[PDB]
Amino acid sequence: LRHDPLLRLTLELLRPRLGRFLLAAALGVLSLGSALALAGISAWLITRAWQMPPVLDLTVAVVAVRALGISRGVLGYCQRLASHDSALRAAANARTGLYRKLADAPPDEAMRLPSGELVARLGPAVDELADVLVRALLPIVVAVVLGCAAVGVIAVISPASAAVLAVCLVVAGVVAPALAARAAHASETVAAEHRSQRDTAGMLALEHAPELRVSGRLDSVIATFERHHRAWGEAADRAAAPAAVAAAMPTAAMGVSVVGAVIAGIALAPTVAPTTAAILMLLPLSAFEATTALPDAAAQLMRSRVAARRLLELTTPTPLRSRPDVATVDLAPGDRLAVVGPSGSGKTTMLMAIADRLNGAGGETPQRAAVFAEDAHLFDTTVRDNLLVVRGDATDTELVAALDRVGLGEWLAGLPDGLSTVLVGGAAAVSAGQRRRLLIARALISAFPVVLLDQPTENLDAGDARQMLEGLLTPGALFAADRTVVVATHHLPPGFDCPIVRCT
Amino acid sequence: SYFQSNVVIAGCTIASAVVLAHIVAGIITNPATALGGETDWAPGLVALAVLWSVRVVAQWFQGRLSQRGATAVIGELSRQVLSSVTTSSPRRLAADRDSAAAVVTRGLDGLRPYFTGYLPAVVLAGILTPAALVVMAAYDWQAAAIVVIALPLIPIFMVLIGLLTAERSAAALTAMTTLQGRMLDLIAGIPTLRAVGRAGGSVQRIAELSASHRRSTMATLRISFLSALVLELLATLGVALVAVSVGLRLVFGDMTLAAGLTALLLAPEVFWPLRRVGAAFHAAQDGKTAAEQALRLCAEPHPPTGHEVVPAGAPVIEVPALKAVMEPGRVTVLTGPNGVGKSTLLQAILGLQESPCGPILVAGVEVGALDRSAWWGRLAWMPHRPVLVPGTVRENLELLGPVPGLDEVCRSVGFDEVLGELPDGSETPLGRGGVGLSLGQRQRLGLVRALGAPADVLLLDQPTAHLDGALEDRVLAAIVARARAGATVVMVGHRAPVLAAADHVVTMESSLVAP
Ligand SMILES: Nc1ncnc2c1ncn2[C@@H]1O[C@H](COP(=O)(O)OP(=O)(O)OP(=O)(O)O)[C@@H](O)[C@H]1O
Ligand SMILES: Nc1ncnc2c1ncn2[C@@H]1O[C@H](COP(=O)(O)OP(=O)(O)OP(=O)(O)O)[C@@H](O)[C@H]1O
Ligand SMILES: [Mg+2]
Ligand SMILES: [Mg+2]
Repeated sequence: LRHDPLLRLTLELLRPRLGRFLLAAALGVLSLGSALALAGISAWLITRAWQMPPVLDLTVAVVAVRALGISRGVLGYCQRLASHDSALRAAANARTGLYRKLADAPPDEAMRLPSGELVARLGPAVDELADVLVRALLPIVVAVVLGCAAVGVIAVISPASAAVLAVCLVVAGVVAPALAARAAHASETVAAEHRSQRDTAGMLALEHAPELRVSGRLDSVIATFERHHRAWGEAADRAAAPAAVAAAMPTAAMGVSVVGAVIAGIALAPTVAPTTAAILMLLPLSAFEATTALPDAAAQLMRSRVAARRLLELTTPTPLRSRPDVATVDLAPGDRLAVVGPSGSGKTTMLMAIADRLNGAGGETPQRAAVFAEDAHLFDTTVRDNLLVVRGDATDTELVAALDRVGLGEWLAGLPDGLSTVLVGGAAAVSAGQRRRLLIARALISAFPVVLLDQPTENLDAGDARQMLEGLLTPGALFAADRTVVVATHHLPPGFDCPIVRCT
Repeated sequence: SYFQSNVVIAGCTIASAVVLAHIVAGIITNPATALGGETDWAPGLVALAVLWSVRVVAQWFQGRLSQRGATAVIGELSRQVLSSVTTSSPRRLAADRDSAAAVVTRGLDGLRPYFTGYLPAVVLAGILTPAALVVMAAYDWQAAAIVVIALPLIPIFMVLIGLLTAERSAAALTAMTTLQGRMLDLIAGIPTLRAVGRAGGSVQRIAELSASHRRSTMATLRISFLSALVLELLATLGVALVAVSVGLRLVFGDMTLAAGLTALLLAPEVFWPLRRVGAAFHAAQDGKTAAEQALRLCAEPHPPTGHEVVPAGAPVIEVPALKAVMEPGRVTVLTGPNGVGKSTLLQAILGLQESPCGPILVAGVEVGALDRSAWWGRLAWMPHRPVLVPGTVRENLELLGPVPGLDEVCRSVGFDEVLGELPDGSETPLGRGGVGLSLGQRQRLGLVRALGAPADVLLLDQPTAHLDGALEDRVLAAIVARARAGATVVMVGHRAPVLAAADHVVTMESSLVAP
């Protein structure tokens, strides 16, 4: 298939390289080399060093076996290193691509999923996708190539028997993955849907513990956590069992085929051609080892198909309703605005519409306007890093001046590390008014020609709110001269100035 | 249990090796004879297959039991961590969360290899290896005495490798917690970064964190695979040593043929379980360190609370430090500068943390001795930002329990005019933190949740935020009516409409604990 959206999704985010895949396949083929060559050079006291005393033959056999073991071990180490490196690279690329997709989408789409779902989809799902890369791609390509080559080779010695051998091998290596996949898919869907509900209620308990404790609803959240953990465990066991039996059946097929091949090889096989013994030890061994490796590959196919489906449904969610259209407002380079109205009229919508009009979509790198929304994020980083999210080239003197002029000089003087205090918890490490003042300082530090503030004097002091609002709307107090300031507020003083764009 | 299944597996392996050795010896000593009755080639294969089937069945049963036990243990550990961390003071919770979250979600899941392939491997190594040595010594004691010389090396190598990987395990765990926490925080702040235009600059730091994590994982993997290769070489050399010995003693005819085959077949059985244990140790190390971190998080003492219960009716709350007495039936407004422990005072009245200013007495009995479970049943608390999880409006209205009288409370607060304007009514989907509703509407949803509830004490931390004058007046009228209904109301507003709406005003000042 080529038109599967899941396939395109895992092709972008999990971008692979052909070189590493080919190298891993070659390493597997070469690891089959020792299996080929255990008896390919010292079948008996004829092939190697013509005829030799028994003790010499024993020493040669022991040293050859040990050397082949060393070679196989080194080759396996190299192959494991390459495969796991490819998996880790793919997982890192998938995580980065997922975050970039989230950041490119409209911001309201990134807030559709809870924190627990985000954790469950940015962890185990990405791990499953990397696992599909490695484990899905290597044994399968190995099995297909080995089976096709072996069937083509054996088509010469006995095409009539070659057809039977091909039929048997295809039947085994189709029924075992079929059983594995049909057992894995249905159970793994339930397991994934339970895992991304166990941690939703279990991160809800962690971020909002005091409110749930006071409301008496934390025991329920923990109970749901336990119940979904139990359901996930049962689903995983149900996934594991039939895949186990379906993978065990190839092993019995391998044993039966090897025994029958040996028995046929003790029937006039050394005569006519002795290399027939080598071919007979090469074909079933490789083909059935690949067949035994196949069921885990099929299980990984199903598991990461589910994971990729979850990732795609995370990337593209259904949109919500659209904010109402608002009247266009003409702005002047230096104007002051006091957009007001009731508590559902659309002042924030008008601020965002004004910003969108001023920015003029993409193609305008110098961003003219920025909206400082009231619910802006306070990160779990230092105070300086929190203030530098707007302008990254601001010296500490400017930061300290802004903090002092927004009323946080005494707060900063009492910080253990000054501008380097970590602010553990984000908005939980400060107080409402202090967080509001920090957001105002963020706005002040900015270099945007137009600054659009959304309820900037909420949760502020009785003696500082009115003065701060008047200074914001004064053309020379906090923002000076060539800066346009638009403020959507609920506490405009009855006696004041500057135009009003009240809504309805 | 582990013992019975492992005994069955070890016995089956030893018997299969001995039977195979005896049949190859019989075929070698009788190349083309013995056919046509007691062939020693037809009836031995059925015994070999039966032993293989029994071993497979025992392995399946052991795996099922191990998986069930691992699931139970992981669930219990996660429950312990959640019950310990979430029931602590908010400052400690904010300090150690995003670290309990990692061990609960992605950390404790690594304990599955510990129970499902490490402990069974250790038990099998402890059972099969001495048994295989004893059987080999019984069949050919020289071979067993010769192999026992390479045995002590492998445990010493394991000791060295564990000593050298214990620290890397913890380093990887810390890197994982840091990456998960920073990624969650960055995703939480996407609207802010997009508003300021610096949205594409966070992808770079996400890339750096992912690259660091990948490098650490690759380092550990490399160490683990090198250790596995060394163990394989050790076991192979130990087997080849006795192979040489028996081959030399067989070429010159000193020993019987069947004993030689038995020794050669039983030699790899001595060393295979040790290789399996060495392979399983590295897999189980991550679960081991995650469990150690989980117990470290859980092992923390919480302040004790008594069993005192306040009498029936609306109580009296007194804070002698600020000379504040909140009488029932009256509204008390707490006001002060931005940062003088007002929300902290509310949370101390609740009992979540210690009092910033002196002791708090509720109806005489101190808060510290009150039964928190029963005390919280007489309270209705509205914090600065009410909890609004993703979902519908109806699901968010029922987040903090049920509301008896939702329609009347919505009419009184003013939330009925919010549900009416929504096209889908109380079924519109909401984003994280209330996305899909405005700030005034989120505040009114929180006020509906808080005001409408069976409670005697009301604690509100600036309830009329993001509300215009008319809505402010309506909400204050509702609060005053609730107070008139015989309840204790403690508002923390510091604005003129809020201040001129209470029968008592407390002007709590600075220099209490923190400014
Ligand atoms: N995605 C959305 N996010 C927020 N509000 C939305 C959204 N879609 C529609 N709306 C609606 O848009 C209308 C105007 O909301 P807006 O936030 O612009 O109002 P506001 O005047 O700022 O109010 P408030 O003072 O309460 O903040 C409201 O009915 C709100 O519910
Ligand atoms: N982890 C923390 N959580 C909360 N407050 C903290 C923390 N660490 C320090 N603080 C400080 O606690 C002090 C008291 O803040 P609190 O929120 O109790 O004040 P407040 O009276 O509610 O003020 P506001 O008007 O800002 O709401 C502040 O100086 C705040 O910065
Ligand atoms: Mg708004
Ligand atoms: Mg506060």
